Amino acid sequence: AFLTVERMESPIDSADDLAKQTKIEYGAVEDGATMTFFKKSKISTYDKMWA
Amino acid sequence: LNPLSPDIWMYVLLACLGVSCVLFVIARFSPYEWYNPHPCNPDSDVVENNFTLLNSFWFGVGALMQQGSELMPKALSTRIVGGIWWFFTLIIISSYTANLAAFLTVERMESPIDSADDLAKQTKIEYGAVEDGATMTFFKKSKISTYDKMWAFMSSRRQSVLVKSNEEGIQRVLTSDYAFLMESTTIEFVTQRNCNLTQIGGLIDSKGYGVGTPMGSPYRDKITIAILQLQEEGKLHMMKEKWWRGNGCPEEE
Amino acid sequence: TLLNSFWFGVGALMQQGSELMPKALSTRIVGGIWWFFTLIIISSYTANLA
Amino acid sequence: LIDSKGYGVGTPMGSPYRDKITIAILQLQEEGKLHMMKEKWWRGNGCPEEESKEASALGVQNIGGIFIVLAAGLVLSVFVAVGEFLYKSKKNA
Amino acid sequence: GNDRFEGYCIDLLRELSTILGFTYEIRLVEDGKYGAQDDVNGQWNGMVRELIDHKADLAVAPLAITYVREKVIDFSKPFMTLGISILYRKPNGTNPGVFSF
Ligand SMILES: CCCCCCCC/C=C/CCCCCCCC(=O)O[C@@H](COC(=O)CCCCCCCCCCCCCCC)COP(=O)([O-])OCC[N+](C)(C)C
Ligand SMILES: CCCCCCCC/C=C\CCCCCCCC(=O)O[C@@H](COC(=O)CCCCCCCCCCCCCCC)COP(=O)([O-])OCC[N+](C)(C)C
Ligand SMILES: CCCCCCCC/C=C\CCCCCCCC(=O)O[C@@H](COC(=O)CCCCCCCCCCCCCCC)COP(=O)([O-])OCC[N+](C)(C)C
Ligand SMILES: *[C@@H]1O[C@H](CO)[C@@H](O[C@@H]2O[C@H](CO)[C@@H](O[C@@H]3O[C@H](CO)[C@@H](O)[C@H](O[C@@H]4O[C@H](CO)[C@@H](O)[C@H](O)[C@@H]4O)[C@@H]3O)[C@H](O)[C@H]2NC(C)=O)[C@H](O)[C@H]1NC(C)=O
Ligand SMILES: *[C@@H]1O[C@H](CO)[C@@H](O)[C@H](O)[C@H]1NC(C)=O
Repeated sequence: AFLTVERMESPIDSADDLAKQTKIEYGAVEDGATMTFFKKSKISTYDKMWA
Repeated sequence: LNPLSPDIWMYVLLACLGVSCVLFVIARFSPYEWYNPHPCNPDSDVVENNFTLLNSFWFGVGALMQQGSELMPKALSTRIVGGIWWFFTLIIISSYTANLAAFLTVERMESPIDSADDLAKQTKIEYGAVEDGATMTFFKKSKISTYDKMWAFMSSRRQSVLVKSNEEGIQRVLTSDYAFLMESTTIEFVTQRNCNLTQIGGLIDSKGYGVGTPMGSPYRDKITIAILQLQEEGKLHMMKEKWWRGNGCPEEE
Repeated sequence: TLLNSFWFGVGALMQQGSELMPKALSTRIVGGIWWFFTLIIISSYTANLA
Repeated sequence: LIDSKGYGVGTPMGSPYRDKITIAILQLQEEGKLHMMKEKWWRGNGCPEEESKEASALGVQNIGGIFIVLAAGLVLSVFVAVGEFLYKSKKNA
Repeated sequence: GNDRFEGYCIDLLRELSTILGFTYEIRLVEDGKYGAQDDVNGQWNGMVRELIDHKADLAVAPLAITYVREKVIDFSKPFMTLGISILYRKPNGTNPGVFSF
């Protein structure tokens, strides 16, 4: 039972899988080039990351 | 053979030959491992020991396979060896049954290769290229250690793995174990329209498409300003998701 | 005997053993590979049923 | 990748030597000068990713304590093997 | 003197000094800033200000080709294409120790 609950577990793979789980915290450089991108984006995934 | 790593399968067999020899040395050098064959005449000079070199090897294999044997060591100097080898052979087998009951309930389908480096070695899986296109031109002029060895196959296997078109190249993957090399954008179009294909590996080269202008044109600069405007407001990524997608794929098990 | 040799095959397959215990190296290899055979059958029967 | 931008050799506004560097960079990309430099600076230490890669088989990192308690049993038995041989020779006296 | 510096951009410029004829005069920017349009005056600060005022001549640096920098200075072709990616810890194992059985 140990060796099958460790095997079944899979981590995140993309921003789409990380757009949902608000447990794992997001992050950015304060007002750099990365924070500027999510503030102006209109894509459904990347606007929720700015929320 | 999978649920235990190949490092362990050597370390068990080395311990199987190891503990068998140590039990042979102790039992011959112990004073309380000495019997008599037939005790009708209880005298000396018939006193012998049962632990031979073949029998000590047989106790190691016979206890490892949960079947036991008939030696049954007598003194405390040998029962500690027979006591710790029996605890050793449970934890091996009850971790072999437990790990094999983890494979058969959760199946992670791995890929044989993940990069061109893993595919530079195995010449069983065949390479491939467009005949004298932009991909075949790259491997012919490259000097990198991985990518020159990939050209050593295709130079020796011309008209065998060198297809002349993309439509016959995707079909050749669809028939045999073919590992066709081509541009990354078309792979992102084929994989989204075919759920029996994938893009393994990252990028090999790094080039780019471009809006062509005549030599020394003034409207080269205005398109240069225009393209960078549409990349920041995300016009191109809404178009790249519009054409290269179009069918959300599956696969479930 | 012929009945005892059949009894060593069934008796080792069922993890209960028997009382023959072969002596020479010509027969302990047969008794050594059949014991490794009867683990991989049973530990794949328990694993697949789990 | 989320976005797709690029670094660039900056020139003043309307410079003639923008075009010569434009020809120069594309020459070094085809003969692989930049990829030999990108592997020179961003690498420099081959990591351990091939040592585990989730290790989907039990190894010494997962089961190897059973070999230590196996070796501890054999060392204890030899110390009994010396100690029990001396107990018999004392009885002979 | 002009030998303080070493890295990727130094190795790029030496090959640019080889096939294209010059002798480089590496000189650090006073601000220590890439470049951005300051809102209250419109005055650029960093490397992009020296490229407009012709105090410097080249800007071999991590200078991202973007829209607002294109209308004031002019870039070459991208010698390195990048993007935004997620930095994250590797999955922590299970920490079995050695007596995990
Ligand atoms: C007499 C003969 C002795 C020979 C010994 C010479 C060696 C030959 C052995 C031979 C053993 C049989 C073959 C197995 C070898 C396989 C390789 C292997 O297992 O390496 C393993 C070592 O584990 C060992 O095998 C060495 C352990 C030595 C302990 C010696 C007894 C002292 C205990 C005191 C008794 C006190 C008594 C008080 C209580 C009563 C590697 O494991 P690791 O790297 O060390 O673990 C780190 C975990 N990590 C990797 C995740 C970080
Ligand atoms: C329940 C389990 C624990 C308990 C049992 C422990 C048993 C012993 C412990 C370890 C031995 C088992 C592994 C061998 C060493 C590793 C070599 C290897 O990797 O496989 C090799 C195969 O060759 C073999 O596997 C043949 C050996 C099988 C055991 C034979 C009985 C020996 C027991 C004593 C009897 C002697 C009688 C003496 C009479 C006095 C390599 O080939 P391959 O890799 O398979 O190729 C396929 C590639 N693939 C796998 C990637 C697809
Ligand atoms: C008739 C009988 C009546 C009495 C019964 C009770 C008698 C009890 C007598 C002795 C039992 C031991 C108790 C002492 C306390 C242990 C602490 C210690 O120092 O061990 C050390 C070594 O030991 C090991 O290697 C780990 C296993 C613990 C020892 C128990 C083995 C059982 C063998 C059964 C044998 C049968 C006993 C036969 C007795 C003749 C600590 O190990 P370590 O250094 O931390 O490991 C390093 C790992 N590393 C390199 C990865 C870091
Ligand atoms: C799971 O993955 C498998 C990967 O191999 C996949 O592919 C099939 O594999 C078998 C053998 O490995 C192929 O069988 C023969 O392969 C030879 C190549 O030497 C082919 O010439 C031939 O395929 C035929 O090709 C014809 C075109 O000339 C075509 O019209 C025929 O219909 C036929 O496909 C042999 O059949 C086999 O081709 C591979 N492909 C397919 C589609 O079966 C498995 O299919 C895949 N299984 C599942 C369930 O997903
Ligand atoms: C993939 O290939 C299999 C044959 O191997 C075929 O049955 C199936 O229809 C194909 N397509 C998908 C989407 O699975």
